[PDB]
Amino acid sequence: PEELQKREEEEFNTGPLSVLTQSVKNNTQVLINCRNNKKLLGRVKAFDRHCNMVLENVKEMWTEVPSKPVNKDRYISKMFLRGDSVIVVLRNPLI
Amino acid sequence: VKLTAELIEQAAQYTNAVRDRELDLRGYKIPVIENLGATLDQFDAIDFSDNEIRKLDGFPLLRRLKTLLVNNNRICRIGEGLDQALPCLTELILTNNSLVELGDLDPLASLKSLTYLSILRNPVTNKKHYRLYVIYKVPQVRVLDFQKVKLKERQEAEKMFK
Amino acid sequence: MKLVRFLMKLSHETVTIELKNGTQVHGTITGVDVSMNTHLKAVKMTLKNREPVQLETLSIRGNNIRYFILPDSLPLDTLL
Amino acid sequence: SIGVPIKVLHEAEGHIVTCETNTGEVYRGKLIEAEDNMNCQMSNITVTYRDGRVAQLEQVYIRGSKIRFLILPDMLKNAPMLK
Amino acid sequence: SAFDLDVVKLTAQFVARNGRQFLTQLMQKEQRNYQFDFLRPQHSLFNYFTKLVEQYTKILIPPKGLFSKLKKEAENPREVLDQVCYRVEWAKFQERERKKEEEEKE
Amino acid sequence: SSKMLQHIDYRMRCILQDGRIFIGTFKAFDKHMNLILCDCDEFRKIKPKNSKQAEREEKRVLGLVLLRGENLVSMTVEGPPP
Amino acid sequence: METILEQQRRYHEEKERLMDVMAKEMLTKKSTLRDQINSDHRTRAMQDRYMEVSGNLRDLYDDKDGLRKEELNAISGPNEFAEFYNRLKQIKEFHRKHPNEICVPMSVEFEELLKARENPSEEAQNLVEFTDEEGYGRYLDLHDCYLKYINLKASEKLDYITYLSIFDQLFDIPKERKNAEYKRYLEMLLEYLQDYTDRVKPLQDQNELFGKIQAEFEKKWENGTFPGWEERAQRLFSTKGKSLESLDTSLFAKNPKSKGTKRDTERNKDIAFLEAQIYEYVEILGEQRHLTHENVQRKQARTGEEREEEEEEPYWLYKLHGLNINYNCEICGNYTYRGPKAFQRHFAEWRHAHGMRCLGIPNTAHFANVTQIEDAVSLWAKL
Amino acid sequence: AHPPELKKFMDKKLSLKLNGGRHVQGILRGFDPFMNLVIDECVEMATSGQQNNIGMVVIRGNSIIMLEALERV
RNA sequence: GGAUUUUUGGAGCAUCGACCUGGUAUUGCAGUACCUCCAGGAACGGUGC
Repeated sequence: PEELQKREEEEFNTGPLSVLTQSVKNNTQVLINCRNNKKLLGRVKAFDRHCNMVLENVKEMWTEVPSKPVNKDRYISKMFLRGDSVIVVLRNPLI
Repeated sequence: VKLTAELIEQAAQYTNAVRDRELDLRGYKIPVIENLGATLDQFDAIDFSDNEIRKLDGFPLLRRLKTLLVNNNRICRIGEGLDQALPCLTELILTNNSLVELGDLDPLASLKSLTYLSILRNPVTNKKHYRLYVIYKVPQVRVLDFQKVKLKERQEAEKMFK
Repeated sequence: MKLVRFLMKLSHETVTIELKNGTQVHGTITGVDVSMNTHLKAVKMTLKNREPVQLETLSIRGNNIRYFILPDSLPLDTLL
Repeated sequence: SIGVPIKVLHEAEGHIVTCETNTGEVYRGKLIEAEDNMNCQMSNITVTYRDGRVAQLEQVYIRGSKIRFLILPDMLKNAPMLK
Repeated sequence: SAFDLDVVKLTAQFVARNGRQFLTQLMQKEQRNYQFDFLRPQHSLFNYFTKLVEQYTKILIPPKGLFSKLKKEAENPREVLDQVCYRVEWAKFQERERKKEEEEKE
Repeated sequence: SSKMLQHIDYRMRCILQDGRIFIGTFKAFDKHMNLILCDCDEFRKIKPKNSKQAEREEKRVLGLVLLRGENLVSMTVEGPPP
Repeated sequence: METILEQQRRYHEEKERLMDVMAKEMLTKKSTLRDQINSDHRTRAMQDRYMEVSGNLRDLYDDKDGLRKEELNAISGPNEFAEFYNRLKQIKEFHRKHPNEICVPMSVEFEELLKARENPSEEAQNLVEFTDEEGYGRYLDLHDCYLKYINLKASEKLDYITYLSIFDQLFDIPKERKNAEYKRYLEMLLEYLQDYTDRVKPLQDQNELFGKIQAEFEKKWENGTFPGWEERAQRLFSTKGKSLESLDTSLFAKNPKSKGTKRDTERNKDIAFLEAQIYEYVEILGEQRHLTHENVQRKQARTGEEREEEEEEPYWLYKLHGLNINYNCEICGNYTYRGPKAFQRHFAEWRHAHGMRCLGIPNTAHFANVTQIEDAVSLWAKL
Repeated sequence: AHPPELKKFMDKKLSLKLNGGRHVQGILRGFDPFMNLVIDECVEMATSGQQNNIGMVVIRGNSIIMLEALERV
């Protein structure tokens, strides 16, 4: 109810996903690692307790060996990602 | 009565005794086989018993088919483009046919994956050196008319018609 | 709030669900459940290093899906 | 409640079934008792060990977490639960 | 009615190659004991057959494809669209004339 | 909704997690994405492992198959109920 | 066969029916853009079929020039016509009428009230050639092209409005280098856009427009189409200026301009042709690009609910009364009755009186419960 | 949360098959609702011919795939 | 609806199935993991490491 929603808001503001709440605070891009070694850089529009994310203007980069592997990347406008494949989420990326 | 997609859709398709998907078309008297592409490659054996097909031709591209039953028919001529339509054919049942010439089995060597053949109850077996010519034509067949091939039969096939 | 309720309110949308084992099915999503089961129609499915086949209907599970790709003309403010 | 494939697997007890493990092992034997969580206890089981080596084990018990598939006999094909 | 239509088409094909109005290949056939009731204007189907020879004379024009080749109808979609627009305008003018005649009758 | 029950008793092919495909008459389902496939046939692709070898698919019929939801990935319709 | 007489008349009748169908389609009013696009596609298909029929009829004139001497001969004739009448003297036991000689092409070139599509164009669909974001020619989809440009530029400092402003230029300085790989995208973004020229106008001649574009590219764009007041003459391939027209004519056959560079007229001719086609498509469809930009601005300026609203657009009564009970009346042609009271009511009716009037028995009260004709005849003969 | 039917396998010498090709044998002394087993006199046999005695082992239910009873049970 | 059995993720060797020769016993009524044994040639294929 309302108390459970307040407890969920407190756990989202003070818990482990608060940096993800930073993606809902200043609309900053976050770096999410996937199980298929595909790093997605982009802000999170909506999140949940199971780390399911809604990303906007995401850039997904990975390493594909054809020799030396190349950094083939793609750009998705809007995307959804399940929390089961999320490995590591970094709030402030380097570049 | 001609064969169409309605007779194939209304036919019974189930599991045969060889643990394969078979559709029964017995008692149809189809003079020509056509429009067989409606099965969507979901069958491995097609029975065509009690039919009036004069020539076994007009077969669409089916890769899942592995057994052909054309027994009790009136097939006098054989088609040539059968290997390009059934690449995974393994069993061929051409019993009770109207094959008279030895050349009618000449496109039958086009199937590379064929191993079982049945040409019983035919006038083409009535001529001399029929099994030797069938062994010399298609060496990939292992069972011809419910009989396994032999090394002496292969030697007699390679020695003859040199 | 859970993200399954936002995905459940989607019908006749041409999305692209990328599965876990290198599979990607692009099609019109016709049904979504609370367990993220996606039932779509007129789908083009491309597996890992394979040719894209076409299916009239498909039913992918929730645990087998890895990521989703929504169209650009899809507001996220009204779905949340 | 109870699932309909779970009820079909519970009705398949007492007959010769064949379960498939996650490592590729196929064990065919008489299913003595089944559980709601796909726990299959089988007697006179024949293991393949994902290499074709069929050995004969007695009173085997495979959990539902590694059970990928379970080949039920065709005699339960006319069950009223499947309709 | 296929045999009567084929006989009418054969009569329209044979009558159109005549060099005169009464010196045709069907006038001598009437005197040659070949019964053809569609030659007289008392039958309604002759009103179709007089159209059919009118089609056969339409197969006798020099732009009909005997000694010339049509280029505007065969290689210009804009000319066909302009002809369709002119036909639609003629149909609208005929409908307006019919409405004016109905208003005058009223 | 009941989208999963609309494709019941039809010839459907379900893709496994290991890459195999089980084609059969899906008679019964549950909340755990289990499947009861009557007269099921499993097809598994084999690697060519050479430069000129082609890719084949070994197909084996099992009959009634009770497939758990942990191995099922996606299911598609292939044929009408016979 | 009468190829000169019957086949040419049949082709002319088919062309006249196609022209009448096109005039009936053009005379009818339109209410929606999708229905108008479907009608234009059906008219383009009918025009292509009429052009194919005219091309087939225009080639049937080789034997006609040899057979005109035999056809024009009035001394010969009716003996061959007598042989044709003897050959047309076949079995007339085929009792079947065929009114579909001219009625079937008339009905094939028409539509139904439930679905406004012709019989050859019954399988055509507007959803198989255009996307939902396009609106059947109302707008152009540029999200994938913007994503490809953002992937090629490798920078996130370019939005959709910046991409539209970069694509709005026709003859200005480019955003990237002409020798880079972005031109490989610029062909592909042209490859849909020229297809939009096939999409937004199916009734226009695409081959004549392509020939005019090729003539403008060969005769004008390759010959200095942009004169100035290095600024006097600019080359699209070499990307370099020229002092005079004589120097440009002398450098047009030069070795670095032919095949001796990475942007010469040998390898980079297709990229320049694709750029010229993209410029012509942007100049021809600038109103559609402005409408797409206005729609993108309206979608960006709206809230969530406004964007969602924009994207969303009895056995007991039959058992108690004695019904469903079979009763046979042999007088009225062995008719059936589903009730005893219904049979008693239909006995004193017009149908039973008409059935009894054929046998000659008068309608009286003595033959009320009479069913068999042999009993009614004896009852009539007894009185 | 129903416990498995491991009452017949209690106090009997069996051999389990863990994930990754591991194999151990011993006497099952108890059972858990999460299929966790306790094995006394447990000997694990790797790919080599040698077998290492463990004494008392506790195996989780998420790794055990099958268990063959070496006794009559 | 997020904590081990289903749904918010462990991501050249061994073995079996075939192909072809020889000799050998069983002639037998049933709803099936596989079925007589020995010797010989193979330039056949599936799974894991």
